[PDB]
Amino acid sequence: AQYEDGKQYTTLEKPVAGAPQVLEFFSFFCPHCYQFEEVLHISDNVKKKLPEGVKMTKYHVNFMGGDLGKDLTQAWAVAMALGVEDKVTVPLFEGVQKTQTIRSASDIRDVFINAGIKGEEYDAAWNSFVVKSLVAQQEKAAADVQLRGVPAMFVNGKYQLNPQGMDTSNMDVFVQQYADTVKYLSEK
Repeated sequence: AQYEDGKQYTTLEKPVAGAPQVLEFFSFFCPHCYQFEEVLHISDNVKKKLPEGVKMTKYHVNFMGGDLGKDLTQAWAVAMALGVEDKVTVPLFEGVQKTQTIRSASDIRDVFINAGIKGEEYDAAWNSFVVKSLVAQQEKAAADVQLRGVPAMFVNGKYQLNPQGMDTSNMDVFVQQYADTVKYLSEK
């Protein structure tokens, strides 16, 4: 076939019922994630080729960067709760990996203040039980699939993208191949 299990994707031994149609995992400590977000715009190019009726989910993970990693996962919950993902994704990535100005919770908070979310609003979100359940969701989705590496994308809880089996000589070709794959997997 043109798309074979074990080549552009792998299939879960342990299918995950009720999973989000398109489920993506990342860490602000994850260097490829930085590329995936900053250079490649994977999520965006996937969305642009996804069909009718299909929602896209992106979660943060704990297994990188110790205590800050966990803080970052609570902060991403805050970002999801407030709908400010698109205003913090870049400053968080750049603050962790480029400038290295994120070293504690307070620094994570500075990024949201600088992006214009209000202190009160952030601190309330940060401490809200809605954010708690949203942290649990992220953890539970990771656990549902045995996740030990990011970046990672899962389609319908059944298929996992395998970018190591796609040509990387051309970044644009890699993205379309990646996105077309998600599209194939989605129609499956």
